Amino acid sequence: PALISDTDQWKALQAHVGAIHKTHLRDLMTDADRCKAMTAEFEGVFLDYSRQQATTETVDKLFKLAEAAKLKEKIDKMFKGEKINTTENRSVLHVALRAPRDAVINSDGVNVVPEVWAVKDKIKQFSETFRSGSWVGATGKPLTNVVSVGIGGSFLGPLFVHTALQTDPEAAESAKGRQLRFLANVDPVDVARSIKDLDPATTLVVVVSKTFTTAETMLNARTIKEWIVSSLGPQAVSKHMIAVSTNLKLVKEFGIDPNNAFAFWDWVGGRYSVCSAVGVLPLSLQYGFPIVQKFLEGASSIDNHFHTSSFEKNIPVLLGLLSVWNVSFLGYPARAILPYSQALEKLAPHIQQLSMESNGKGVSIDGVRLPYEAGEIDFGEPGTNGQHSFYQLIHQGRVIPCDFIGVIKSQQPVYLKGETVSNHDELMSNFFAQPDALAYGKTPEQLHSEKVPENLISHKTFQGNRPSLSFLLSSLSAYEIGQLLSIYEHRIAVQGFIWGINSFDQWGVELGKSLASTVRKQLHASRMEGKPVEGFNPSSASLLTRFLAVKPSTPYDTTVLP
Amino acid sequence: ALISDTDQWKALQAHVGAIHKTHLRDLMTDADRCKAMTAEFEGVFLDYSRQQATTETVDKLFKLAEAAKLKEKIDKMFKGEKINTTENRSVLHVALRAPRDAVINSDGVNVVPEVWAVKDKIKQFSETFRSGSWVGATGKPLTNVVSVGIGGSFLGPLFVHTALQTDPEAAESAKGRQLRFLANVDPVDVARSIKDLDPATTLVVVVSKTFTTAETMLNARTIKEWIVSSLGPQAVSKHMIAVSTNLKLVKEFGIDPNNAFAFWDWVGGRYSVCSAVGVLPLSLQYGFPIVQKFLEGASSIDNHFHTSSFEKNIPVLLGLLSVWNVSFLGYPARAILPYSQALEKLAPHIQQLSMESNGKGVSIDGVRLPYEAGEIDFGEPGTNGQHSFYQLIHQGRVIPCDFIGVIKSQQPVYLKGETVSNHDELMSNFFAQPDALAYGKTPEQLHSEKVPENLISHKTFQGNRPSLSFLLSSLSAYEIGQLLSIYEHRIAVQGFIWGINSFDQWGVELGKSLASTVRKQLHASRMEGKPVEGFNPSSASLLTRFLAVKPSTPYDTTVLPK
Repeated sequence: PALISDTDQWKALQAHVGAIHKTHLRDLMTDADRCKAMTAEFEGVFLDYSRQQATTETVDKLFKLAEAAKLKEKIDKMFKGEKINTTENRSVLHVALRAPRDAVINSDGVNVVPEVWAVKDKIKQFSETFRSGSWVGATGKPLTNVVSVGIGGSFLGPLFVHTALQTDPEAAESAKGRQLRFLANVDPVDVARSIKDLDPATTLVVVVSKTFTTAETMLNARTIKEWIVSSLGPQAVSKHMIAVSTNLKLVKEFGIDPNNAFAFWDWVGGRYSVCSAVGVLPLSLQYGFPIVQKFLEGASSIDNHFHTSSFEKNIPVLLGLLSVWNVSFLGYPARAILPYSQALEKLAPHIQQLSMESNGKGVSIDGVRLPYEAGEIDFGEPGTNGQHSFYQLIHQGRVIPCDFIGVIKSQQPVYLKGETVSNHDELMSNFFAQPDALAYGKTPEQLHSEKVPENLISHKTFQGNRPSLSFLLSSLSAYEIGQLLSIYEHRIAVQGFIWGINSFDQWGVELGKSLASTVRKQLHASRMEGKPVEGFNPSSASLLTRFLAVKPSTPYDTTVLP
Repeated sequence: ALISDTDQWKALQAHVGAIHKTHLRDLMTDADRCKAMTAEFEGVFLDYSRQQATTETVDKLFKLAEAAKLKEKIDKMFKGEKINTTENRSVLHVALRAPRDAVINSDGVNVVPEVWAVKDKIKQFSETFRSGSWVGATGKPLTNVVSVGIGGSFLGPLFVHTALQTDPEAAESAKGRQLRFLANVDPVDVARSIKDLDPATTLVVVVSKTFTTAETMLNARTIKEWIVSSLGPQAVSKHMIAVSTNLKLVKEFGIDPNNAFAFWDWVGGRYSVCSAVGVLPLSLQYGFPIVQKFLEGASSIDNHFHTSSFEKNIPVLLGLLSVWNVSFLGYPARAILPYSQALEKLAPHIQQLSMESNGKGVSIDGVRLPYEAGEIDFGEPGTNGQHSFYQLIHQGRVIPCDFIGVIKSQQPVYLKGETVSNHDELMSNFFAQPDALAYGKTPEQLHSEKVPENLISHKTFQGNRPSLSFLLSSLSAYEIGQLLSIYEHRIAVQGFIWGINSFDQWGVELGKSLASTVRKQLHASRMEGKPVEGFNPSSASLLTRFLAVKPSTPYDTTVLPK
C-alpha cells in the first residue's frame, strides 16, 4: 500500500546517511570485528561486503526496512507459486525450473514440477539421441553444430552459461568437436556470422520463442530455414530444425515436427528462462545433460538458501539490501559488474537485462508513481579487461559501487618455469588489490610525503571511501555457474521487493514495438508499392526519405542470401 | 578559472527550467527546429532534433564554448602543443592519419615523416606476409595472427576488426585468415586465443610500448612458450613481432628488432588504433590498402572538426550536447546504441575512450571540480540492446541515447514474399525507437484505447526522453574511420568544456601499486611459504582462503592449457 519511502524505517535510513558520510573506509577497514561481521558464506561462495559505506548498524537498519517492506513474505509467496506478477496475473516460478523431481509447487491449482521434469527428460532423451549420432541429417551425416535463434532472455542467459562452461575442463571435454552459436540480431550481418564456416548438412537449428511470433526471431528462423532448403531440399526442415515453444500449430506450419517442440511456461520470465528448455536444450546438446543438470543443481542450492536462511546469512538478501542502500540512500545511479574471469565475459550483459528490465520501473506494483528512481544502470567488463578500460573514472570520477568476482581454482591453470607468479595468481593479484585501492585512496599528504611535485598531487589524489563487494568462489564448474546465476536472479528480486515495484513485467517494450510496425508498413509501401513517406514528423520523414532514397540492387521480390 | 563559475554556465543552468517547460512530442512537430538541429558531412548525417533543446539552447552552448575557448584548445591540439600538461606531452593522434606532406610539430620536429616511415614499413611487411613468402619455422606460410595487448592496444583494434569482418571488400581481402586478440591475463584467455591453432601457421604481435606491461608480457612469454614447445627456440624470430619502442627487450625476448614497429608518447593508448597498434595487425588481416582507407576516413573528420564552424561541426555539436545532457540536465550515463551487428565492439571502445579520458575529479590546473564530469558509457548493438535494457530507458532512469544506423547493409538479405528485407526490419527499430522515447504515450491515450484503469499507470510512457541519430551511407573502412574520429574529437570537446585533461590517466596507478604488493605476497607464500602480512583483516582472510589451495602440479614446472 504505502510507498516504501513513506515508512519510518526508510526515513530512519535517510538520517543514518549523514553519520556514514562522516566515516571513511580507510579507518573502517582496520576494524577486525566490523570486517568479520560483514561477510557471508554458503558452500563454495564467500561474500565479503566489508568495503561498503556501511557499519553493522547500517545493516541492522536495512533489516528493519526489509521487515517493514515484508521481504520474507514476498519471497515465500514467490516460491509458493502465487501470482505476484500482478500486472500480468502470472506466477513467478523460475525456481520450479531447478526444483527436485519430488517437490510440490502449485500454479493455477496444479503442481508444475512433474511437467518441468517432463521436458527435462524429453531434452535428455533427445540430447542423447542427438549426441550419439543416431540423429542424422538429410545427406546422412550426424549433426554437430547447433544454432539457437532467439532474442533477449532467450539469448543473453544461455550465452552467459555457454561462455562460462566453454573453458571448464569437464564441460569442454563433453563439448569436444561441437559448436553452439546464437543468432539474436535481426541485422542480416548476424545471420552471415551465424552460418559462417557451417555446413547445412551437419547443423541443427533451435528456434526459441514462446509465441513463435516474435518478429526478430521468426524472420531469422525463416531466413535460416531457407538456407537449409536452398542446400538440402524442402524436406530437410523437419530433421534439421527444432523449437522451444508452445504454439504447436505455428511450429508444424513452419515445417518442424511438433514432437520436436520443447515447452516452457508463462510463469518463466524471459530474463529468468535459462534454466528452462530455453537454455537447457541447447546446452544439453553441446555439453550433455549431466553437465546442465549440475548447473541446475547449483542454482537449486541457492534457491533453498535464499528461501530458508536467516537474513544475516542470506547472501541474495544482503546483496539486494546493500544495492538499495547504494542506490536509494547514497545516490549512486550505476553499478559495475567486474568478474575477474574471462569465462564470465558474458555475465555483465546478462546482468544488464536481468537487472534493468526487471527494475527499470517508474511506478509501484499498485500503480503509484514513485517519487524516487529505482533500478540502477548496470554495466561491466571482466578483469583485467575492464580494469584497463574505465577504472580511471571509478577511481577519480563518478563513484560506482563495484561487484568484484574472483575464483580460487583456475579453469585453465598456466605456469611457466621461472615466473614470479602463475598466470592465475597474476590475475588474482588485481582482484585483491583493486577493492582496497578503492576503499583507502591516497591522501595528498601521502603523496607529498613521497616527494611528488605539488602541481601533480591534486591530479594524483585518490579520495577513497568508494564502495565495493567481493565474491570469492571455490571453482567455476557447472554447479558454481548455476549458483552465481541464482544469486543475481534473487538479488534483483530483493531490490524490486524492497522498492515495492513489479520486477517481473516489462510494459516498457510495447511502444517501441508498436512504432516499429508502423515504420515497417511505411517501408513496405515505399519499397514494394512506391508510396511516399507520410504520417511522420519532419525529422523521421527526412530520415526515412534518405534511407529509402537508396533503392535495392536485387530484382523485385527475389530472394538473396549471403 | 573554473567553467562552473562563469555566467555562460549559470545562464545555461537557468535555461534548464525553460526546456523543462517543453515536451518533445510538441517540439518534434516544428519543421524549422528539426531541420536546423541537424548536421552533415559526406556520408555522415547527424540528426539531433530529439535532444531536450532548441536552437536557442544550441546558441547558448556556443557562448559557453566561446567562454571555454573551445576553438583555442582544438587548434592547440592539432598544432602539437603539449596540452597534456600533467604529463608534458603533445596530443597528436590526428597525426597518425595525416598525409605525407603534412606539417605537425612537437618539440619543433615534424612528426609526420616518422608516422609514414612506420606506415611504409607496415605495408612492406604486410605484403611479404600476406604473399606467403614470409614462412614459419617449418616453412609454412602463416595464416593466423594473435595480437597480444591490453587497454587501448585491444579495444580500438577489436572495434575496427569486428566492423571490417563483414564488410564485403574487407572480408574478401581477409579470406582464410584469422586475427585474434589476447588481452586478459586470465589464463583462460590464453587457452581461447590458441584454441585450434597451429604454431607453425601462427604469427604473434606483441603490442606494448615499453615491452614491460605486466599482463601483456606474461601473455607474451606464455604464447612464446607455446611456440618454442612445438617448433624450438629458434622459431621465435619467425613467429613473433612487436609494436614497441624498447629495442633492447624486443631483442632479449627473441624477436628480431627490425620487426619492431614504433609509436610515440603523444599517442594516447585509447587513441592509438590509427598507429601501428592497430594498423599493423589489421593490415595483416585486410591488407594495407583497406587500412589506408580507414585512416583516410579518420583524416576527413579531422579536417572537418578542425575547420568547420560550430553549427556545422559534428564533433563540436556532439560534445556540447553531451555536456548539456550531463552537466545541466543531470543525466549521469550515456547509451551507445549502434543498429549494426558489425559495430558489436563499438561500445566497449567508446567506454574506455570516454571514461578514461573524462573520468576526472580535478581541472587541468589542479582545482577540484564542484560538479562531476565524464558520464558513464555503455551499450549493446541493436536490436540486441533493444531486447535487454530498453525497458529502463523508456520507463526508468533517463539515459540519453546515441543511435547509429546504416543505409546500405554489409550483408543484405531478402526472402521472396517477406513484407520487408531483413535490413529494413532492423532499421524499422532504428527509426521507431527515437520517436518512441520522444513522444511517449499519455494515460489519456491509453484510456482512449480501453486499457483497464489498473494497468494505465504501468503502460504509461512519459516521453520527452532525448536521443540523437547518426545515419551513415555505408559501413566500409572509410566510414569506420570517420565514425572513430568523430567519437575521439567529441570526447575531447567535452573535456575542453569541463576544463579537464582528457589525455592523462593517473587514476590507474593506485591499483597497479597495490597489485604489485599482492604479487609479492603471492610469490612469498607460494614459493617461500611466508605467512600473510601487511593487509587489513578482510584482505588477509581473502588471501588466506585463496592460498589454502595449493598448485596441483610439481614445483616450478611448466603447464600449458587444454
